[PDB]
Amino acid sequence: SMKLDIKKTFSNRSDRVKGIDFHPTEPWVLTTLYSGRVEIWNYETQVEVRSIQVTETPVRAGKFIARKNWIIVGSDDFRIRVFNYNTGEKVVDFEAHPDYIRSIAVHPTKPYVLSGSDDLTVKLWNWENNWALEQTFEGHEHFVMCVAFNPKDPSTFASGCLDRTVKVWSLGQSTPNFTLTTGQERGVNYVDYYPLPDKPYMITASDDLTIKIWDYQTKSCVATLEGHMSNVSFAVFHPTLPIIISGSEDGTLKIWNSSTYKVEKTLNVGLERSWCIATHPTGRKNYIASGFDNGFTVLSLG
Amino acid sequence: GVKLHYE
Repeated sequence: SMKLDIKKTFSNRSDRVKGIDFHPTEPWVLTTLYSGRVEIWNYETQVEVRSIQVTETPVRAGKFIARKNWIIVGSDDFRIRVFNYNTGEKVVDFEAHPDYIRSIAVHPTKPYVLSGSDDLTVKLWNWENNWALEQTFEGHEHFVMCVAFNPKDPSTFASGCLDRTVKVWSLGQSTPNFTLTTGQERGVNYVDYYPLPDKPYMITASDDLTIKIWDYQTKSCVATLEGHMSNVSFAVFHPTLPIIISGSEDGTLKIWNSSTYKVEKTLNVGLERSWCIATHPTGRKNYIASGFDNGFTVLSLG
Repeated sequence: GVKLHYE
């Protein structure tokens, strides 16, 4: 049970959206597209802030680095690129891995970026040390699909991998603090942390149609969420509301109750397959946004 | 070669 007042703030059509992110202080959303283009939209005025044809290959990963006025993007041409969103200047452009970049995460306070790749690794880059490769984390046995810092202790982070595991690592240490054998036999496409201090929870999504919730202190599976009808692209905890939001190649978003783990609402926004998700980092208007085959939508909840 | 999760 839950009162959900879902309003469509802004939707636009585009080529397939593979990455999406909210700016914390401007009413902007970044989308990164399978066509190699990236777009920054003001979702309040419904005007494009800036767009860039970055490459000819898919750009699967993109984040704002608001404290530097940057976007950082990673693509199937193996490269990390950074642009200043006020000028359009390309700040850096380097080959980060010898294979596709699937995911980029930004540390909340330090000048660190993580990239996960089909090269089986996560790499740590330091933009205050000339974008040095500070560490490579080895141990996964298939494509690393998702990386995320623990917001409550960002000296640690999680990687989710098609080898059916999540590994949680400490910066400066070469082996995982622990590996979760998820039992998601078709791999892990996504891993996320519950953001508030009261629960030490993580969440994983899989091509096996399931979402699983994990306690990272006991390393136990708390719940398995079933209901999606095709590959689950992502599942996240909302930063302010007691819900989980997932999206799937079945074309739906699902909102699940984070206490009972039962589905509360299924949304078919009409843009075909869902690939990516963002939640507004301050909880502004409880905003979420998702990217799909045929465009993106920004929704306000409750 | 074949690339999983190509889309």
